[PDB]
Amino acid sequence: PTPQSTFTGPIVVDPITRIEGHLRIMVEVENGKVKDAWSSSQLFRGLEIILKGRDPRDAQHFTQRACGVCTYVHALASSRCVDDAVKVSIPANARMMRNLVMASQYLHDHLVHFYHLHALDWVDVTAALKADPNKAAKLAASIAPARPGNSAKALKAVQDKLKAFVESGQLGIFTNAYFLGGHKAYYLPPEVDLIATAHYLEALHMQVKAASAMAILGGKNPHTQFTVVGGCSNYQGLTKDPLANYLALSKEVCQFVNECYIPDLLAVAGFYKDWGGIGGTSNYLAFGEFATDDSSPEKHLATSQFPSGVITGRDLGKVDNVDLGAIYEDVKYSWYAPGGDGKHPYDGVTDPKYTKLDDKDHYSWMKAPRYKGKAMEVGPLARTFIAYAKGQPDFKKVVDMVLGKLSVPATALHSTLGRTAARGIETAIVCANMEKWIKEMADSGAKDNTLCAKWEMPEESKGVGLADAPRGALSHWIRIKGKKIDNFQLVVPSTWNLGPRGAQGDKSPVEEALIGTPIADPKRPVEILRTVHAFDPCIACGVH
Amino acid sequence: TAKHRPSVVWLHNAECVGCTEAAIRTIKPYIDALILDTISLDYQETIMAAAGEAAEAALHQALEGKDGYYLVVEGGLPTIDGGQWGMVAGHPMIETTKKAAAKAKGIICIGTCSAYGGVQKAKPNPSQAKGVSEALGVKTINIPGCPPNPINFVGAVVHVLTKGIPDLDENGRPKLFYGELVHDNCPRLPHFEASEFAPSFDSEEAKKGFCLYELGCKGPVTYNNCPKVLFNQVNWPVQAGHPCLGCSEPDFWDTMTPFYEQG
Ligand code: SF4
Ligand code: SF4
Ligand code: FCO
Ligand code: F3S
Ligand SMILES: [Mg+2]
Ligand code: NI
Repeated sequence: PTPQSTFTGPIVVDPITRIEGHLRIMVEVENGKVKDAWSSSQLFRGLEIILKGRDPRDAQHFTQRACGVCTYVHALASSRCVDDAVKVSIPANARMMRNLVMASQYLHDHLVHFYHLHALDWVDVTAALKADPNKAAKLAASIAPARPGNSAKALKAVQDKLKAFVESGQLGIFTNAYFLGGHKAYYLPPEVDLIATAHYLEALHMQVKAASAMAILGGKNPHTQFTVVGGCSNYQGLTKDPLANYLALSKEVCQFVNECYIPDLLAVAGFYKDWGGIGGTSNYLAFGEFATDDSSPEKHLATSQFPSGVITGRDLGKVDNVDLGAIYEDVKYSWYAPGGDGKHPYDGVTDPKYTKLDDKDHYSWMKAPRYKGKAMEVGPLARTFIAYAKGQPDFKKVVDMVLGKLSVPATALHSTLGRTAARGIETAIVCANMEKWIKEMADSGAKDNTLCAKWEMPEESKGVGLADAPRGALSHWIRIKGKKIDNFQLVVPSTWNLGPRGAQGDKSPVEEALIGTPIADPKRPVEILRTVHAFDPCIACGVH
Repeated sequence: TAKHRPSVVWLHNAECVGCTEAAIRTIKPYIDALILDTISLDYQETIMAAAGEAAEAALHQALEGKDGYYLVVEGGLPTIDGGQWGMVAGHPMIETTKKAAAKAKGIICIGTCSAYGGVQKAKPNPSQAKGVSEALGVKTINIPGCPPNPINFVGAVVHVLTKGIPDLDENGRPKLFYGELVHDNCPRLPHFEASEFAPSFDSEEAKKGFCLYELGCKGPVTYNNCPKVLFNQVNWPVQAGHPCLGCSEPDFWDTMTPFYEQG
């Protein structure tokens, strides 16, 4: 019985914490259910304006600072972008290295999302103090793989640390938590809370390793520095000792994925099965990632091992090809000047114009990207449905398993619970592919170390860079004129998922997903957080 | 017992969360140990449990703490239209940051954005972004770089809690971390001295790890500790064959661009 109050009226949550960037969410609620929703991004920076007239080689360095959480992916999309504009085909080794860095990014980003941003919506940290750590060890010994981190002794030591922390009276990041004093919408047993909390702390250490792995190829993290026009700069990344360290670190990260992330995810999902009926949307888009052929955008779309595709109306029998000319951005409900609706990104316009807070006619710094007039959800759930629908063997196996462990139908995936599970699903798949991808580059690198191709700056040209970033379909679009940036437009996964209504008044993915959200407690509306967080929002990515 | 831990308020303004991310890569100590045993991190939008009014209230409790607090700012301040282009809780970021700064024991600017204005202040600066010290008119301890090494940031935090404000350069950077040129500690220095430069990234010279000065490297005019301490215990840009961008210098977006040139 999903808890739900009788509350009628507005709720505003601002800031939305545990996301990247600055989001205000407004809902109308009736009899304890969300009946309308607005996604209101509260910061503008204007990178696209900043880039006008600059060196196209410089773009990757500006755009990477769209975001520090999905670090890399913007530098990668810019490089693909400019590579496309100059018409250079990057060397095999460069494709491999760029793709492996993206893989390391998925691992790091997803692990931190589940534990450090998402989990506090489902896990009551204080209730962990009520567990018997012996009973919790027994519980962990009976669900998850055997590990010393899961022993009574380790769980007790976590409990003791947390205890002295709460008894200190300085709750720090837990101050005013929605779970303090219990909450109807939090269902977990104290033992589950304790296990998940132990893993939250472990994850804080494990993500350092994930970032180290990533840095071996990326040069540093956050904000990598190894991509150049025509390929990559990191010859050392092709060598044996660094690659063996990269593998070793990657396997430790993946052991923690398989040992802690997935089992915690599945326990959470098991207790909150009702969330498989909340927060669903209908259309899914992906440009794909991990391609065997990145010589062009077309080749990227065709040979992405996490396939590209478009699903409309939850129809898993008709995956359409991505039509890049069909993408456009509206601004009708955004803080931009009149007359900018319907713009393909090659013709994109970024002419900011603020009005006032909670102006229903203009309420976000995000543009509204649309695909033939339809809003599109992007990200792990989109990737998962598209891959599953095309019979991608890893996705089919893992998804069908998750479905089998949870005892729910594939249609239960069109939901916040689904969205959350998808994220972990593709994490286990990236993990299963790491050793193969690393061997491929180690072997290729040792035969020949070519890593960047020659290229020439054209007087005039356009190019597009595609990537499927941790949050979804990312595209960067350049017009070069006079060998300089004439226009540079970012269309980012969070723009797709979290932007405002389009020119037709049509709700974006998150706004639709929020409709019918139950609110057990209007003072502490965690359910709003559950669904918004499920999209893994990044407003800095979204608005740039 | 119950040893009281110093209150830290962390604000996010016009930023990319890269500084927060960098901070949590600390291993001396790890971030868990730091917030359990060393400080009381009392507001931090990226990871705090509370949201909305609950979050706002936790901020205002931290600000009114009997014991005072230190202020950590990540990100520049957009000042156009009364600062309404950057808001939290329905308040301009300039206004909240101003209010938190008035009573801070100290202000630490984490990253180039907060310190000096950063990526949003780059021409033509549509949001009229400023750095903290400029926007507020107060002295800040600057921990720049885009983002800074967690060793620099945590070191500064620990240093200010246990010894005091550390010696600062002309740009407000602790001389402990920013006293030396990237270039002076670069393993490729002997290549530079012998005028052995890679002319492109595909060249055999690049393969042989020649100096990257001719490919825009700003090591010679950048103050940071990168080649000495590395990032993530493993690497730094030039080791990865890429010129320094000069990302710890004020306004580097405009002073160090074009990045692949020296002109
Ligand atoms: S200094 Fe760099 S990493 Fe830090 S907030 Fe600014 S753009 Fe992001
Ligand atoms: S690569 Fe850069 S920091 Fe190193 S010696 Fe050459 S110019 Fe200096
Ligand atoms: N992943 C990611 Fe960041 C967002 N939204 C980008 O691109
Ligand atoms: S770009 Fe920045 S991180 Fe270090 S190497 Fe140069 S100062
Ligand atoms: Mg854009
Ligand atoms: Ni992001």
